[PDB]
Amino acid sequence: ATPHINAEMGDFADVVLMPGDPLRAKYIAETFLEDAREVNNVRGMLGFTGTYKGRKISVMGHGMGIPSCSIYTKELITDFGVKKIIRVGSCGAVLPHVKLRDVVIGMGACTDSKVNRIRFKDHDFAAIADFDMVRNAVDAAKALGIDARVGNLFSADLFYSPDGEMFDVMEKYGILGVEMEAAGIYGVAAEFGAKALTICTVSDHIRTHEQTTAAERQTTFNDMIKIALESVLLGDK
Amino acid sequence: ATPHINAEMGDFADVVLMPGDPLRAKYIAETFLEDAREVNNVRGMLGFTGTYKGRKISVMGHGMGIPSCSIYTKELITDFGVKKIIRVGSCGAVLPHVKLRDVVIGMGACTDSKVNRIRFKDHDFAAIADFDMVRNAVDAAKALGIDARVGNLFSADLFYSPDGEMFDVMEKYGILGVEMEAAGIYGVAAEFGAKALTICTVSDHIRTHEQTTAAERQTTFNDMIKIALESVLLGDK
Amino acid sequence: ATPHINAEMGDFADVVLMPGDPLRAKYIAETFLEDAREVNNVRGMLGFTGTYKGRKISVMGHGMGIPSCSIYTKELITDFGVKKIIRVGSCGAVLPHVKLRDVVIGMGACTDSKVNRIRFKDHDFAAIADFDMVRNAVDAAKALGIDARVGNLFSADLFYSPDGEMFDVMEKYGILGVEMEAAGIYGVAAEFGAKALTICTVSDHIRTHEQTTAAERQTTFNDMIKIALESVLLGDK
Amino acid sequence: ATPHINAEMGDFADVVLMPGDPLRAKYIAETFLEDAREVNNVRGMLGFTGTYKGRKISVMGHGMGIPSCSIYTKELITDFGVKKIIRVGSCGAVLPHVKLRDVVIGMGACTDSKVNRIRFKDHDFAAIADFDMVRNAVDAAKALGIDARVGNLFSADLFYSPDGEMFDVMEKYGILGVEMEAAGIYGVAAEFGAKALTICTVSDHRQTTFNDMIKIALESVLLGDK
Amino acid sequence: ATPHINAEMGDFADVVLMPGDPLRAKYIAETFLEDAREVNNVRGMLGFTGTYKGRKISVMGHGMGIPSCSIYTKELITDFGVKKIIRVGSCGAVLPHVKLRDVVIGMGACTDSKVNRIRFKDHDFAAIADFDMVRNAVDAAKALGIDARVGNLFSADLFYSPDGEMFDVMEKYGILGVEMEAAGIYGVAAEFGAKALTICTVSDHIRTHEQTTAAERQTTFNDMIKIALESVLLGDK
Amino acid sequence: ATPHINAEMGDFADVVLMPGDPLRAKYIAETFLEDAREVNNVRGMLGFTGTYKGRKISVMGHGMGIPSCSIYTKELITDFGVKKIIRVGSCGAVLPHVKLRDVVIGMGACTDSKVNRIRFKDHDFAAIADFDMVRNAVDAAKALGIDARVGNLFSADLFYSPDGEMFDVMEKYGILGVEMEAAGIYGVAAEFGAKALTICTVSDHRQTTFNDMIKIALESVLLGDK
Ligand SMILES: O=c1[nH]cnc2c([C@@H]3O[C@H](CO)[C@@H](O)[C@H]3O)n[nH]c12
Ligand SMILES: O=c1[nH]cnc2c([C@@H]3O[C@H](CO)[C@@H](O)[C@H]3O)n[nH]c12
Ligand SMILES: O=c1[nH]cnc2c([C@@H]3O[C@H](CO)[C@@H](O)[C@H]3O)n[nH]c12
Ligand SMILES: O=c1[nH]cnc2c([C@@H]3O[C@H](CO)[C@@H](O)[C@H]3O)n[nH]c12
Ligand SMILES: O=c1[nH]cnc2c([C@@H]3O[C@H](CO)[C@@H](O)[C@H]3O)n[nH]c12
Ligand SMILES: O=c1[nH]cnc2c([C@@H]3O[C@H](CO)[C@@H](O)[C@H]3O)n[nH]c12
Repeated sequence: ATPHINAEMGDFADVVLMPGDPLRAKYIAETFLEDAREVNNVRGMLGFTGTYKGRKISVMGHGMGIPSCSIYTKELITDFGVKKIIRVGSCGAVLPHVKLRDVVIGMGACTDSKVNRIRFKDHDFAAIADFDMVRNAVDAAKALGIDARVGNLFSADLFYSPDGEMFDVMEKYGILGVEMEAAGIYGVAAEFGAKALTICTVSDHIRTHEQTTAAERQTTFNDMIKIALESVLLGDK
Repeated sequence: ATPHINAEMGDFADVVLMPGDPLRAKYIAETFLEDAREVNNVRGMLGFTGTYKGRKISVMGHGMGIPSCSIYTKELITDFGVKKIIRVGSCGAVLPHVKLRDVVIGMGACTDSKVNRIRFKDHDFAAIADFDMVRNAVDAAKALGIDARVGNLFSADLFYSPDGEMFDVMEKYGILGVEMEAAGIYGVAAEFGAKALTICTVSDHIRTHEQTTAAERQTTFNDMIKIALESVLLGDK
Repeated sequence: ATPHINAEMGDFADVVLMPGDPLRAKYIAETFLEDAREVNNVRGMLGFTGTYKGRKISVMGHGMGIPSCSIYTKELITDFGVKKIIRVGSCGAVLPHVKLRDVVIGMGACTDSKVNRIRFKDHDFAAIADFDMVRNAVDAAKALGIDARVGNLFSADLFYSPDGEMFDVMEKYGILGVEMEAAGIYGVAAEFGAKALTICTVSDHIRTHEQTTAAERQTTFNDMIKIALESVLLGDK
Repeated sequence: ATPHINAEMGDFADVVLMPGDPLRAKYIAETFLEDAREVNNVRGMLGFTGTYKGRKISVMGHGMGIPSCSIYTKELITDFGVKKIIRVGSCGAVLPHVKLRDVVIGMGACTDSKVNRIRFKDHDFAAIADFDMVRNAVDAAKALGIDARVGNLFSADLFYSPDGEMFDVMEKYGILGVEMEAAGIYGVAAEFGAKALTICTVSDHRQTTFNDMIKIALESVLLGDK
Repeated sequence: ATPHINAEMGDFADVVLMPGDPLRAKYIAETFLEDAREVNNVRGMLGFTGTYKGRKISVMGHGMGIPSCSIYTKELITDFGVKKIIRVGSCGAVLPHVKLRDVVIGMGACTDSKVNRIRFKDHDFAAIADFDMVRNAVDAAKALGIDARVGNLFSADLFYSPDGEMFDVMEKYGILGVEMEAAGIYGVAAEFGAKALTICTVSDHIRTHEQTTAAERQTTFNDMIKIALESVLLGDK
Repeated sequence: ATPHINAEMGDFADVVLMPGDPLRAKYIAETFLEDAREVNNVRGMLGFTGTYKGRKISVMGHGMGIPSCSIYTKELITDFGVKKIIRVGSCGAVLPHVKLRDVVIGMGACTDSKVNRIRFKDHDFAAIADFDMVRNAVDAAKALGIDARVGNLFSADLFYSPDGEMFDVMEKYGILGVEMEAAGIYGVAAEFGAKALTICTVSDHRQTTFNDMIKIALESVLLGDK
């Protein structure tokens, strides 16, 4: 029971999948988990706990932005005993060879936010994911015939950047996807001694075309979730 | 319809009160607006439009953190003709002479975010509110017989900051309350040509203790609302 | 007597108007204060104390730049019981709809100085003026039938800046005037527990042309003075 | 030939093992490489090219510090077609559980240098290694019955830092070892489209551990070829 | 004729000595120059031109602070053909071996100001004096039996630092004297292609005693001026 | 012995000439020094101590970059009693009037490194040389009928900078030559109470010019002894 979560120790699994959209968490709960129960509803950030193939799993939205997800992941780790957090969201692409519906795994996350500099005496803290979590995800994807890209994500503070001059830079230094919280989650995981990983599905790209079908799009998003769910089972072993 | 708001031009009033919590927006629409109709629920970010003493007005959540509210205030200003934004949120107090439930009006807002430096070529942009709006709010207050301090708020990126020594600095410079989005809303208001004001209810004390569930609905949180709603009326004259 | 002011406690009123130019202070004492007596001349920084409609009040120059006025405002606040400081200076306009002789009231002040970052642990401190003082000045104006915009000023370190592209940035964010000390006076006022306000007369246009010698004395520079002096009277009530 | 490498395209393998110490490149050529030949000597920074189990491989030191390794890394990549760079060196530890001689693999590298900020418009660039190369190093170590820690490294610009308070910070955020070039090499790999990885053995808080690291590095390349 | 100087080309010598105090410039003029004439009086910043041993020399105050002296030295160089500027002021000492009345020559100047970073793409610009000017000063002092110290000065933006933690740092890295404009003058000299040098006499030190006599103090200040005047004669050769 | 110098107090003179290239230390020992003896070899960074006209002097390279030279500079100063350090190297020019082979003396050194900011609480530290040493170098060059420019140097962290726009800035503020360690050495000298100077010959915009620089450096020490 924290100011942002009305639950108690035991209410969450030691592993939590986190989409940015609270309505997405209910979607995941109802689609992949059995015997799911809502364990939080404060300010509409729905959280759920259930089981995936006999394994206890939790799913809860983290909202948009590093400041938002930082609050939730921190409380989950320090107040609910959560050991692993897997963010499952969307991202925009800047690289020409990265196409719509590609599954991206952020082994690292670049950012224009100042949270990690505030943490790291103003120096460069490399916000990285937990290695084992990354390989578990890579292997799970492989078992599903889904080949994922592993690299750098860029966590933006401004979805509407005042000057898109930064997109050429991201492209130049090869970041795979553009989103808004990976660098924040990794900073939190490092600060409170937990493990985190964010997986994204490319929903848009700079230099668009047509629009792609929702069915195929929704299919890839489900694969991403399965990869996430299945990767934790591999970790349990 | 914008990326995060499934609404059409005209569904929102030219003035929108915005708490961080979607459920508080629902509460405000139910408790203060006559004939309130829901105009958004995309990521659970409820938006409503109704009337207050014949005046058409809207209320919608903006989520936690500068990145979140920046998205919403921006789409509202550019795609829904919104002219004024009044944040009605909660905050933490750092000064000893500031008690819980106190109402604070942020004429200015300090921040540890990099967002404004990214806009102002890495210099110091003074994130200020629209003068008339502050005066309207101060007058509305006096007319309702409610106390309210006018001053600097501090918009933090990390609700759980690793640097507690900064609270001493905030206090020394008399910042009235610690919240998480004022400086970002003022930056958007300026970047996109709109006006804004942040009103907060001290929901906890950084040096002492906090509160719970009342943040979604409390007479003092009702005072903040009355002031906000009444100040709009004064602005129309 | 302080390092830069050869005066004793009581030689200054609790309110001091301060232009950058020592000669303008002399002009103000001669043209507006009854029974004005000189209380300082150490580095040629003339200070005077007299009365305006029975109200005891002082006027003294603060020199050019944040480092200069920081010295004077500080000694005044800590060693001469000064409670209020009203800067009555000149500035450059960057917006097209701002003509020469216009009166600007800085509720806020952006800056490229590092002074406030040194005070606020390298974060963004919103250098703001005392709310009541701004309101007093706005009311005094209306009562004198003089126009006056209220907004952000930009306090520059270099009058001859190598970065002209920054004027475009200032303009974009609607800063009302470019001067050189407002943000420093507000920082001192906050650091040393006093209140302050900056009123400026647009003495030139960054995009167009300037003026000369009138800055030491002009009806419009007289308007700034009347507003300042009258606002004090309103503050006393 | 480039300003710091008197050689031509083809002289270097597409993979280059890089120790800090120049003296160690020759020791690696004679000890692990077959049919090695000298391909550089410009400033005593000796380079060699040979094979390891048929695989073409080169060895050459990079010098101490980001500025130094950045020069060699960049030149090899843009002028000699090098596709992968594996730095093999030593580091100091700040974590109690990290013991001397432990093998550490830098999936990422923090730094107090401005080098990447200058590249990333003053924002935070996560200097990271290539995942496959990381995984290959881990699998190779395992096959050699060696436990390798995978985490963050810290690339210091000042070996003798004026403030030791930063070591508490490194320990708090779990960095595995303190060295001086990983973040620099990662920046270059990112900037010029190539892959990189640095493997280090904890020297403070030897030939065997050193030979172990090279074996790991070399064996990881063959795995990567699969 | 610029907004800060009411003179015309030819009114100044191609070499100007500059104390911070306008009243000090009149002192220098009347004490060492013959046939001296006031060539500026705008905002009280007295400037004078005369001859020293047949050589045409000018003397004018620059006010306190980098922003102030930056305006004057810039206009002198670009609008009055001034080739050399020699600042002659006072400074405080932090080193134990640097005693009261020591003559310090700033071959370099450290600063907490942001002016040079703004000029130098945010990197480290080493603000240095003109070598020949430095050796001319060292040799002149020698001819007068005055041995001067040559090293780094620290140009502060805040005479009243919010946290004197920087004084141990200055001492640690060996800066000889603490003043307020050297780094600014050198930045200007570099930007507009001129030559500058600042010479200071230690007027105070951290860890005081007695107070020293004004006569001896005034004697050393005069020596500093003679060194300045005489060093330019050596440059002419 | 220190981490990077296997020697004892007394082995080094109180003055040390430091070229970047290790190979150049031995060439200087055999060409200009009398009775030279080897005093270091830890990473091929050879050091020698001998005399020049009776004066005791040492020579040893510092490597490329601030991080590298900072290590050697610091160790020599705090553990071997070195009082003066003279770096002798090459640089690139951005000013039209500065010609190839010109001799440049860095009275000051700008930089894009964070090294001094970390030392100076993130403020601006003017990395400068010792005045006397500067004047001695100038007087020695004169006596050798050589014109030496005295001004600012720029110590780059990235030999291959991602933005060339900075070279216009260097030219605008009159920096004489672009190199990679002057600001680093000056920081160390300041931090540990010693004196330093870097002299460079413009290599781009040779043995003779190089020998000229060493002669200048060596002759400047004798002047400094007066
Ligand atoms: O192109 C993009 N840019 C920035 N964020 C996102 C996102 C994700 O969607 C949300 C905002 O649209 C954020 O929570 C972010 O994680 N998807 N596509 C993009
Ligand atoms: O003590 C506090 N610190 C930081 N933010 C807040 C808030 C506000 O509440 C939300 C997080 O609890 C944010 O939207 C923030 O603006 N209330 N109390 C505090
Ligand atoms: O266009 C301008 N730019 C910067 N400062 C000023 C000023 C003010 O006048 C003085 C310098 O001319 C400073 O004190 C500054 O506040 N007037 N016009 C301008
Ligand atoms: O404790 C340490 N600190 C910093 N660097 C190192 C190193 C490595 O040794 C060299 C400097 O001694 C650097 O090139 C660095 O990679 N080993 N142990 C340490
Ligand atoms: O101890 C000191 N600190 C900072 N400045 C000064 C000065 C000089 O005196 C003026 C302020 O007192 C400034 O113009 C500065 O150059 N003298 N002594 C000191
Ligand atoms: O044009 C140049 N740019 C940067 N450094 C140098 C150098 C020197 O050469 C080495 C790198 O090539 C560095 O150690 C530096 O001191 N010479 N010419 C140049």
